[PDB]
Amino acid sequence: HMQIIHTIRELRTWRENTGKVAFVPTMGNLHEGHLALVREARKRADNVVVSIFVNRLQFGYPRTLQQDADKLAAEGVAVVFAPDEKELYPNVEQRYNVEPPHLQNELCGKFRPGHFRGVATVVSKLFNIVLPDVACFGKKDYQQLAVIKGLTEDLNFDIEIVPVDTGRAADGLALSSRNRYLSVGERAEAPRLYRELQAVAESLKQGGLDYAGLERQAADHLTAAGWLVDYVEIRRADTLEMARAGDKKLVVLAAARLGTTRLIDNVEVG
Amino acid sequence: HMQIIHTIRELRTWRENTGKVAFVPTMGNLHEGHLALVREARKRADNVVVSIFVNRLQFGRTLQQDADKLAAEGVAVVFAPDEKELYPNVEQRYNVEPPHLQNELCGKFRPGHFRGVATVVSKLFNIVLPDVACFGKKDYQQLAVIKGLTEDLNFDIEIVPVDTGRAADGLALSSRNRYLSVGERAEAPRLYRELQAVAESLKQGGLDYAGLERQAADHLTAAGWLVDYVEIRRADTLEMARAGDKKLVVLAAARLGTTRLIDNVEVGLP
Ligand SMILES: Nc1ncnc2c1ncn2[C@@H]1O[C@H](COP(=O)(O)OP(=O)(O)NP(=O)(O)O)[C@@H](O)[C@H]1O
Ligand SMILES: Nc1ncnc2c1ncn2[C@@H]1O[C@H](COP(=O)(O)OP(=O)(O)NP(=O)(O)O)[C@@H](O)[C@H]1O
Repeated sequence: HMQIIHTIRELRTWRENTGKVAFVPTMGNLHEGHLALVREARKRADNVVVSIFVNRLQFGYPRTLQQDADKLAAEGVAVVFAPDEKELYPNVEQRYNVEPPHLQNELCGKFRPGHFRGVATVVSKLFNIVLPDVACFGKKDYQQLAVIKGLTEDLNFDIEIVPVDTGRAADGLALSSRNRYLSVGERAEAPRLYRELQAVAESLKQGGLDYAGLERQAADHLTAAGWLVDYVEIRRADTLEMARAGDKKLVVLAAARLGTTRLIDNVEVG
Repeated sequence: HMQIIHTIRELRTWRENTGKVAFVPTMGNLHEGHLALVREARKRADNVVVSIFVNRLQFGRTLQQDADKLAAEGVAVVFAPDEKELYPNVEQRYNVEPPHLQNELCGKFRPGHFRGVATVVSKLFNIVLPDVACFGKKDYQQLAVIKGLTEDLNFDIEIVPVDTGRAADGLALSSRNRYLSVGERAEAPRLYRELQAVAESLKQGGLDYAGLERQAADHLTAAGWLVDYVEIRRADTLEMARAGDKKLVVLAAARLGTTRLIDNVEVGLP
């Protein structure tokens, strides 16, 4: 049933003659958050391609290839595309890169320079390899989602980009591999991130207009509780353009560290 | 027979049922040099698309007269979108960023041009989804930029270079030629003549590359030209040339009055 394909030539050979394709790009180490992407994908096309590739160009990491394909076989995945580095980067350098706008240096990008350029570039390469009709990305990595929506529009990729809802724990914590780094005490404290975002969201829903004050209060509550806050920001939904007074479709985003571990989350408000 | 299509949506609808597509992107004002491209494309696919498009992101005759020259050549589609069709927000947020080549040779005198070319060609590639794309060797640096992005971004497109069509006096055909004065047009073939003389020195074992570049520039300057550059580079990649090299290209750009002219000669040493 399911095929494991490692070369661009074999992937293209398989994809021709096939109809609609839904595509889920990942870096492996698959968990429940990823399966949400896969399940939504399978609701949109009979042929689901999942890519597993770790990208030297977006790092600042485990493999477990055998376990990954087993989790996906159960979910009706047609093809797992897992090329090696040289397959995608046959020369050392990547000479032609997809260059994001200034968004790449904001929010998470301020402490991950080059990261979103690397994401945009490898996703463009993957789009040109798989030629998908639909591609699923999770709302938890909102800035990544905006960059991928932006490159899709600006480069005329004929691909429907499908945001997939953030899976959360029972206590509200957004599911992420990063959670495994948290000590027992930190994991009990970790749900405060989502709680503060929701409180910002309620203030906005209740006519609150002081964006900067709301961000600071959320940051102050996190800091006082032991977090090291990277940012809390209110921006326009989908595009992450600056939030303007009177905007009705907004998103609150935050990134903050408990010890050595950085957590991110966000809440959309309408 | 031949269609003029102005929207991305109608181009995609026409292309969906068609098999192999060969693509010739242009800025219009067509002349016999462009027809050379069209003839090569027509040798490689039953369906030839010619695009006519200009924009303030890469500039760094009427459409009907252009379409008449192409109907005679077996062109299936003339794709002529307006600026807003391809750049609906005016600003291009996500650009295909070339390496340092984009600032060498002509890019030294055309800031932003090769970024804009690389970007608009990627967009047209994602719109037309061609199997074959033809480009002229007269714009040698452009050809290398397009081969580089095709490889680095895994566009599944065969890039076919086409030899420079010339006037009887050797002058490389170009839309810019119509702006030349009477005297300037009579002087313009000296550019190609000096490039051939440089190529002749190289075929005869000449190793003083820097001296050859200077002599041609000085002679063109002495003849009334304003020389941007004369350079000996490695063929195809345009890497800097080294003394033993056997596959070389001599490139020049120079101005007669208001009109900037470029040309090149490839050399293959035994
Ligand atoms: N809680 C979540 N809900 C839905 N999708 C998620 C969630 N967490 C992560 N993702 C998806 O994870 C993809 C990124 O791949 P990958 O980095 O392999 O997973 P990850 O958990 O986000 N890594 P990280 O969170 O940075 O440790 C994104 O495109 C999202 O679609
Ligand atoms: N004389 C020529 N011989 C072969 N190909 C050519 C020639 N002139 C242009 N082309 C190619 O035609 C395509 C479209 O080039 P384009 O810029 O539209 O024409 P152009 O003559 O260079 N106009 P301009 O540079 O503004 O004077 C490119 O792939 C060029 O390399």
